[PDB]
Amino acid sequence: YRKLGRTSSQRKALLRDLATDLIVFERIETTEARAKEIRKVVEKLITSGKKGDLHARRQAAAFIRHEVVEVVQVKNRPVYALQKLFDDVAPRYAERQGGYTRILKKGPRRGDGAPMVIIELV
Amino acid sequence: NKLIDEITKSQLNPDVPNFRPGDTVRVHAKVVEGTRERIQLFEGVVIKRRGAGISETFTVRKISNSVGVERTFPVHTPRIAKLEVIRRGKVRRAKLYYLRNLRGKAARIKEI
Amino acid sequence: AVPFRRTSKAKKRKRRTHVKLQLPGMNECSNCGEYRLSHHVCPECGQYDGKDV
Amino acid sequence: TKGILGRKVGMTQVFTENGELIPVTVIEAAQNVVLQKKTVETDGYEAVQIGFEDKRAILSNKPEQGHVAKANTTPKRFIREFRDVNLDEYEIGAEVKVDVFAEGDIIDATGVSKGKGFQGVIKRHGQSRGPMAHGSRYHRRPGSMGPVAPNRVFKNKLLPGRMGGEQITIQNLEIVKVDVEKNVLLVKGNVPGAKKALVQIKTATK
Amino acid sequence: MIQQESRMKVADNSGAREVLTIKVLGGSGRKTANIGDVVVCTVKQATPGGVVKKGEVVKAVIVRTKSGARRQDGSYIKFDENACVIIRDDKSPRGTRIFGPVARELRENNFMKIVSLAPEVL
RNA sequence: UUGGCACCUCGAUGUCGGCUCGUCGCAUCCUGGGGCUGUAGUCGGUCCCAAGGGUUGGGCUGUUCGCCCAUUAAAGCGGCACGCGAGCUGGGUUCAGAACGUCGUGAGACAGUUCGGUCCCUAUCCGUCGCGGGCGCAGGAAAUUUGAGAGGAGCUGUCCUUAGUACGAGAGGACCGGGAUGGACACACCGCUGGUGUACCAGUUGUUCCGCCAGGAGCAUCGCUGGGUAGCUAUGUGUGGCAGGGAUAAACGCUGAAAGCAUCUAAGCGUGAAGCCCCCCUCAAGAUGAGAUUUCCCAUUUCUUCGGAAAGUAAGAUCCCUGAAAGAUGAUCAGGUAGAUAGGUUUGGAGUGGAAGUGUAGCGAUACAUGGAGCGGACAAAUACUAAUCGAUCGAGGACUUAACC
Ligand SMILES: [Mg+2]
Ligand SMILES: [Mg+2]
Ligand SMILES: [Mg+2]
Ligand SMILES: [Mg+2]
Ligand SMILES: [Mg+2]
Ligand SMILES: [Mg+2]
Ligand SMILES: [Mg+2]
Ligand SMILES: [Mg+2]
Ligand SMILES: [Mg+2]
Ligand SMILES: [Mg+2]
Ligand SMILES: [Mg+2]
Ligand SMILES: [Mg+2]
Ligand SMILES: [Mg+2]
Ligand SMILES: [Mg+2]
Ligand SMILES: [Mg+2]
Ligand SMILES: [Mg+2]
Ligand SMILES: [Mg+2]
Ligand SMILES: [Mg+2]
Ligand SMILES: [Mg+2]
Ligand SMILES: [Mg+2]
Ligand SMILES: [Mg+2]
Ligand SMILES: [Mg+2]
Ligand SMILES: [Zn+2]
Repeated sequence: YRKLGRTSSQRKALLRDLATDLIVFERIETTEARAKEIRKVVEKLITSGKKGDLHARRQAAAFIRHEVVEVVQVKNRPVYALQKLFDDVAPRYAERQGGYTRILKKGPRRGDGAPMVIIELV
Repeated sequence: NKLIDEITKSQLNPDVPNFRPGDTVRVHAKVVEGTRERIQLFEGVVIKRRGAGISETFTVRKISNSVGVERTFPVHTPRIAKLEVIRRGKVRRAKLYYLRNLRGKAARIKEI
Repeated sequence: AVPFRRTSKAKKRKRRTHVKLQLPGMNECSNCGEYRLSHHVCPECGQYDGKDV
Repeated sequence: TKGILGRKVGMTQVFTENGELIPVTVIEAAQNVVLQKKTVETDGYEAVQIGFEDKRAILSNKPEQGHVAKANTTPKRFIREFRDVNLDEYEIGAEVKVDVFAEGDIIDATGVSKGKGFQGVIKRHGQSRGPMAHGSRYHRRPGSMGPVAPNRVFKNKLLPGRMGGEQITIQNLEIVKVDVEKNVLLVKGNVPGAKKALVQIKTATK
Repeated sequence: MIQQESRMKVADNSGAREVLTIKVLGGSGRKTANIGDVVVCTVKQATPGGVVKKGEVVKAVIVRTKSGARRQDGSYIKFDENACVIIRDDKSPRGTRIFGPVARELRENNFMKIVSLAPEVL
């Protein structure tokens, strides 16, 4: 597995941040090395989603950030990233056995030449 | 591996009972000295059990004449005539290395 | 620690024989009709070759 | 003097009839085919060229396909020669099964050692560290490059460099078990290489 | 696995209580000694009114170690502490009794006299 | 070595000992071969041949040296800027402080003592160790290779038996050969035993957060503690040195004249070392002397003064992409839908050790059940779900002479 120029806690923070962003926005632009780590971490969260159990919900809730995605309106209740992972995202991969992400190569970034990719669901 | 499992499967001892670390076992070890073959019992608490398949080993610890002695066997050795589980042990971990660092009265394993 | 002699022009030029860039690995598209890096999305079409994104 | 090519599958252990426990390398040698017999008249020395595991067509080229054709066999991943063998034994296109070896037979395993990459003199040449304390600023360094008088460093002043990935021959490994239906040799002890490594098993020169 | 400056409980009647290993015999640059190997050693603690006196230089056979020994059957034996027995020119003990368990490896290195006196031979 | 001389260096050749790394000589310490012996035997002595390998841990001394303890087959002597400080140390020496003894009226001095006392440098070139790119090698390719030449390896103990024999008055006690088993060193590898294992499992403290409870997360060295997979590893495991052949050294001879004898020598044979050359391991055709075998591609097009040039190609290779058994980077090797190359997924496995939720018992801390449960990086197999799409670039058409045969 990749050390991403970070300590163990920083890296675990970075993978939690990127994972949540990928679940919330369904498409993010990041570096190639970051995108090749995320695909593992996000496809495991989507698997827990599809599981759907309380146990599975609590495994995902131990990793996914507590970000409000949107506020829907029923008395307007906010929807958290974790609810969007079990209510919206996972069930749309119910008959797909793995491979919920795809990395498109975009090109190098002006400031540091970093190879940039779009990583997206489906 | 799968081929190494197929090759070693014949060497696996089916008689081997179900023990966990914490169980008091009595190992009936064959002692091959020249041509004569003698049986020597070794009764102690199973301290650890590691490895997969034909490579599985376990370690029995007894206090013999006031000195701790550990005895590691392969689980499937044919030099173990018989393995008797004397008492099941209520322990909370897989390796009882802590049984090395304290003497009597604080090493008596809880019996179920 | 330090250069004993200045490096000559010829010698400096020989050392730089290898300090150079390689041509980019790129080909023309079908849709765009323009150049692109293989295995990248073509931004002229705004997609991955002919496959729409 | 027999020989065969196989892949190192990995290590394990077996109990001898005696009862002793020995460590073993498992060597899978399916699909050995004699490809070419080299003679003193044609090539200048006696050898038999043996091809090992089958390779998908698209992974071979016409030069390869045209050389195995002569032996009426599919292309092969590895092709090695065996010298010091009886060319009368071995026909072009014949299988070479692991039954050429028995139990108790004594072989020499040749293969390439695992790659360590760029290593220093402590690991590569087993040199001594300098002191770690008492004010030392000399730990994992290679020691004096030599005396002053030559105004140069002698060859074979051992220094850091790429470490493994060398051909190695372990001599006098006992074959422990031969299993034809699985095309497997159990060699006592270990042979050079990573798992999946090509290992060349010939009868021991000694 | 006993080297020069290693201390060992003495497992016999011979006054000596603790020895300090001066030399591992049986080879030029031999660093380490295991069960059944002879060492030269000086007596550092001594029972008052014994056969062997403090600060005396004696030969001892190592009869159990924490490093223990590998049998050819695949089995091992380790002990909780390193003990030796003080012997003569001939492999015969100065003491009359041996205490604690002794390793079978003594029965292979021509130390039958000691195995005879051991209460338990493991 | 102690010296003599003052020839290089005072616009610096900047240091004794130790550490690290060795390499060379042989005037040989051990191991091998031999002659003599005050060689009965054992244990020795001495000289000749012999430099292949080997040749130690401590205490005291700053100490080289030495003395001592304990080993060893042995603990060799020298050289290399008293080898090695742009490699290290900084104890000694060698500075400013201070004190003692001593000398000096004194300032001070002493190569008497004592305590304290800044160790700079990013490697250009050659050199050394690794690793690539280029071209060459009379066509272009893909494999398999010969070995000119080079490197590596090269050590040795004890026990039993022969045999209480040979020898000897006894005391004692073999050669030669046979067997077993070690030490040091080397190579490989992780099945075993252990180590590590910062994206594995569990326990646990404080505090903050997730609205609260329950369950979790952050931070505190990875918070700490107990374990631990893959990998990498030694203290772990396997294996090696060997044997053998050829020619020799010293040496012992045979045959043998010069010199009717004798004579190992002049002609001519033989025996004879750990040494030399093979044997064993590795590199190796840039071996420009560019070698060999097998297989593949073929003799295209255009213009050109013949010379040759240009262009699309063949076999084949690459760019690019997925990677690891490979790796600093290149390289190498596995793959690119003619698909298991990676990820995911499913099923396992190691490892941890009994999840959550619910229920039961208990006043409660907790316990038990559901249930070897739940979790499970890197390991195994299956699976085309995701990404290895698409392209492009490079790459032959084979000179002359002669000879034998076409
Ligand atoms: Mg932290
Ligand atoms: Mg590697
Ligand atoms: Mg050291
Ligand atoms: Mg340091
Ligand atoms: Mg010179
Ligand atoms: Mg003058
Ligand atoms: Mg100058
Ligand atoms: Mg000489
Ligand atoms: Mg000293
Ligand atoms: Mg010097
Ligand atoms: Mg110095
Ligand atoms: Mg200098
Ligand atoms: Mg005065
Ligand atoms: Mg001083
Ligand atoms: Mg340079
Ligand atoms: Mg050369
Ligand atoms: Mg291991
Ligand atoms: Mg907390
Ligand atoms: Mg709470
Ligand atoms: Mg803070
Ligand atoms: Mg004569
Ligand atoms: Mg001869
Ligand atoms: Zn396009």
